[PDB]
Amino acid sequence: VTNQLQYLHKVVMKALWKHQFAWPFRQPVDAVKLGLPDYHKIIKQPMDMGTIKRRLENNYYWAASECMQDFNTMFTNCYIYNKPTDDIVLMAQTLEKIFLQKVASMPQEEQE
Amino acid sequence: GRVTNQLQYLHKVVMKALWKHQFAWPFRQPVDAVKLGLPDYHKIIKQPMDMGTIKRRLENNYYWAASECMQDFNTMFTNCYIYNKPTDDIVLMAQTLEKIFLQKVASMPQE
Ligand SMILES: Cc1noc(C)c1-c1ccc2c(Nc3ccccc3C(C)(C)C)c(C(=O)O)cnc2c1
Ligand SMILES: Cc1noc(C)c1-c1ccc2c(Nc3ccccc3C(C)(C)C)c(C(=O)O)cnc2c1
Repeated sequence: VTNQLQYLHKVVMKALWKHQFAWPFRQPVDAVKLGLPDYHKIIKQPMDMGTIKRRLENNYYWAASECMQDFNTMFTNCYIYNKPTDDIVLMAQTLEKIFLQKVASMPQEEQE
Repeated sequence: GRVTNQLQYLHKVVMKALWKHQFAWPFRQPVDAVKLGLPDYHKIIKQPMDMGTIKRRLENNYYWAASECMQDFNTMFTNCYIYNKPTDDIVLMAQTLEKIFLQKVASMPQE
């Protein structure tokens, strides 16, 4: 449990999880529920906040950069799969802006 | 803007690393929609961004804070993902650079 990972859990995840646009990102994309038969053909590494949160709670990550990559994958998957004009893209952009804003003030040195 | 410890890190450490990367060449200048034959590019991408513009902004003390510079990097990558087809090589090139960007940002001074 590094200083950086504590920050990602207590500051970054806390801010994103409770955001009003967070709800579509709190669980894995359910391609059956959403009627997206090509989703898993296009997106090869699904990721969502729920998985990241669980990974933070269970000390899954060894470095803060690893957690940051999961956040990045979640957002990137959204931009790659969806149409430019889909509202979900706007929601992702809003959350990612907060992610980056908060990450700018994360502790510098990974020390266990 | 102003000169900060974080902005100098983004300029001298992060941007320098990304700039020289073998996949960086398409990102060093604005997307030229005419030259590339992409007449819909500016109809889809409303805030174009590239590392050349970011580099010049760093050089001219345009940014007031590191987060502002980081947002421009994010816009550049996001534009790429939004516009291009999932199977386009440019998407893989962006992903590779973006992973480096995040790796380096993780070691930026907290201030
Ligand atoms: C995130 C994400 N990344 O790719 C996709 C695809 C999603 C995504 C998109 C929509 C979801 C959703 N419904 C929703 C959410 C926002 C705008 C519009 C919609 C529609 C048009 C589908 C109703 C739900 C939901 O409605 O429960 C859940 N997860 C989503 C994930
Ligand atoms: C970056 C970026 N973001 O959106 C787009 C669109 C670009 C982009 C894509 C291609 C460019 C390019 N040619 C290139 C680069 C990589 C793979 C394939 C190509 C093609 C098929 C077009 C030859 C050049 C170039 O060839 O000079 C410049 N900028 C590009 C920007």
